[PDB]
Amino acid sequence: NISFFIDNSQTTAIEEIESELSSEKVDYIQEIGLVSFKNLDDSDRKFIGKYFNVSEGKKLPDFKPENINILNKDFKSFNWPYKKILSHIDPVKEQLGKDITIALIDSGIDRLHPNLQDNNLRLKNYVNDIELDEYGHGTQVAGVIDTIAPRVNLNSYKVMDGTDGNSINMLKAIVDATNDQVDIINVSLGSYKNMEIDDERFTVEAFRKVVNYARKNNILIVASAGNESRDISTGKHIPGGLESVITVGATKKSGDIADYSNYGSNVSIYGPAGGYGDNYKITGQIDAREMMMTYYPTSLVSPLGKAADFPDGYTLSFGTSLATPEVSAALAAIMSKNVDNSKDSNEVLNTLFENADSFIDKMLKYKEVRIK
Repeated sequence: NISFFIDNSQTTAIEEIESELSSEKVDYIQEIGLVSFKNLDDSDRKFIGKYFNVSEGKKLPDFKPENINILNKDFKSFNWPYKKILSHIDPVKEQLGKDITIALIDSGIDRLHPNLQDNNLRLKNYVNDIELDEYGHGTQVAGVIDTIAPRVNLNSYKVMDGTDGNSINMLKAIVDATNDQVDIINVSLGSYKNMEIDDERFTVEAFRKVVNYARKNNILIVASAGNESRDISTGKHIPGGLESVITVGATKKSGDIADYSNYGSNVSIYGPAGGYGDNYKITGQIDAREMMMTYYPTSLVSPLGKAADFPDGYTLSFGTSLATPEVSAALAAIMSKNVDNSKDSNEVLNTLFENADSFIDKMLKYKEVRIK
């Protein structure tokens, strides 16, 4: 792709280009003055070239993923992350998340999952006409949300088929979710690559603009810190780690930062999201008890879920992608309790941090999400 920022003085140029080129070659985001072109031929480049300098176009990066009651004691080996953050709260009794809408910008969601029939699911697909959650990631994220804040509404923004997506679709989905009036945007996806530095400056600015657009509309964005076991504050991971993003790392069952989790001063908060266990680095084996139970598409087979004797629709997983929705659900719980005593997003955000508990990693001090 080649991407440009378009000034308000140049909007007629984009109109003329959109009229000339096939719609599937042009993605224009009015709200942030961004256009991105793909699959161009020589004729298309020549036409664009009479308004912009094609050689100055920047490349936006690709990104990657980062009745049964999970809270039942049948799953005590695997539901430990939820018990840690909920303590004794019964999310169903408290109707947590009622009338709050979370955008899941992810791989889609299994609309047939038996536990996702009460979330007023709304689906949008940016990539194809396949209505499935093709590889299961968005459904895993939705399961974390639904376990903690079961009464939320879910808007799914499917921005990837398989495991590699184009960031233009993530940017579009953030703006579309804002325009859809969601309350919280969850992004359990990220890019972190030795980008060419000018492409990276461009991409960081594009994300600053979409994040600011959401925040100005009083919407909080929660994003994964990533799973590279890196300090993302030493120079960019995108969007987790950027200004104005609530960036979520993962802790493992011992309470320490998980072996894969990114960390650093631009990671806002952590949530328990499990992992393979301490013996994995030695034997290559996964300790299922160190993993986290969540949903999985009924259209797929989970090997660890089957080995744990789960019904279809459930898996054992890990990742900052699972800690992120714990925070989105925490925010939704704060918001659902403030219907008649309205708090704005700034105050909700500060409440999230006040409610978190501090921990020391095996040696800095960090915050871990708690539901109240």
